[PDB]
Amino acid sequence: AMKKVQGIYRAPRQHWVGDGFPVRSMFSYQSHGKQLSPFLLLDYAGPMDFTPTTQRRGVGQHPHRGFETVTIVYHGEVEHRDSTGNGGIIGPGDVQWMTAGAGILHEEFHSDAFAQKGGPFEMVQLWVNLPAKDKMTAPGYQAIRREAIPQVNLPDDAGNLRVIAGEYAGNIGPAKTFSPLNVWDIRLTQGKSCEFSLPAGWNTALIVLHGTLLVNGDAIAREAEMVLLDPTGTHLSIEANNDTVLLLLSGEPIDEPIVGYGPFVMNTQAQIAEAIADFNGGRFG
Ligand SMILES: [Cl-]
Ligand SMILES: [Fe+3]
Repeated sequence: AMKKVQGIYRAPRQHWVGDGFPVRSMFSYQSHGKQLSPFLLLDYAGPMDFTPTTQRRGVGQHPHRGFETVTIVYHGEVEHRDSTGNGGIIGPGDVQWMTAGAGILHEEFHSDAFAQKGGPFEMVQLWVNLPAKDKMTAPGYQAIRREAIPQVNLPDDAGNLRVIAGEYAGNIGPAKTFSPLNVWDIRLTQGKSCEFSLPAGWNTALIVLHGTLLVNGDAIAREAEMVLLDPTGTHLSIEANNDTVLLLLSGEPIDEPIVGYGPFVMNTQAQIAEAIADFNGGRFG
């Protein structure tokens, strides 16, 4: 049975987050919290060509509690830091999987080397919800190098698929997750197709970053457009009308309340009050 298309969304207008992240917001939990669980948010930064500068372009220090932050870099370099000292630089092909859990205080910005040279800048920011029993887990980092991400060639020379989280054809993703989910990065060659088998009941989305994609032989998605699929079903097929780049997100739904405000995503409104109180009380970190 097919995971049939139940919603397709046009490219959103771009807004600026800080001075370093020109993003198009694909979805958020306010409107797609139940339908996209475990995924809370997807921003698509760029593509943008940045000029050399002495500025440190990025976003200021800000808190997070109750979920995980995933940064997938395609072009450019970003550096992340937190008030603890946990830091690092994410370059092309690299992934950072950040667990905010109990609470974190961090900032993201263009790396010092990217500031000097400029050039293409493109990446995805994804938020992954935590089960209630884990929403206060210790904050943790996972700097995932491009080399450590399996790259599986697709049958019929259709393209390749990077297994960031989950599993595909026996190749296991390096991302450590708290609940069952897949995060795949797919290049599909024009004229080629591929059919996938996913777990029944898993919420599934396709986000097209480049190209023209025909989903289940019906809907067509292009740059910055998103297909939301029926979670009831185990199958889907994609075809590349042009050389395509897409993200495939799929996960077992977290059947728990979502109460979120800005940087805090918890289970109860009382937990959001506690979160804001901790942050303004200086107890956050
Ligand atoms: Cl500086
Ligand atoms: Fe952040």
